[PDB]
Amino acid sequence: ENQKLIANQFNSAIGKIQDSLFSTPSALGKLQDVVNHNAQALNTLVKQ
Amino acid sequence: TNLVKNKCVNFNFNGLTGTGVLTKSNKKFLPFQQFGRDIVDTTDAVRD
Repeated sequence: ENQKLIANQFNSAIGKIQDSLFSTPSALGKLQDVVNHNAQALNTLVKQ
Repeated sequence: TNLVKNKCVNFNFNGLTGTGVLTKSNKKFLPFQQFGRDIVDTTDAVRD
């Protein structure tokens, strides 16, 4: 009975998901931290 | 000794020894500085 309302809410939430990631740079901090840790370990090893 | 480029050779540029391939660079050095280093402090460019 509320199929259209639920569909509109889902579409709006999916649209806002892109805004919460394109505007917030710290949202993907985990993968970036992993990459930075690996790169920093390699840099420390090569600087030793 | 004559200069050889694009070939793995043992080079000695005024006491700086090593092995590597010499190629033409687009780096604009300053007259007082002779050789260049990257972030990991490895020699990546030299002057003749």
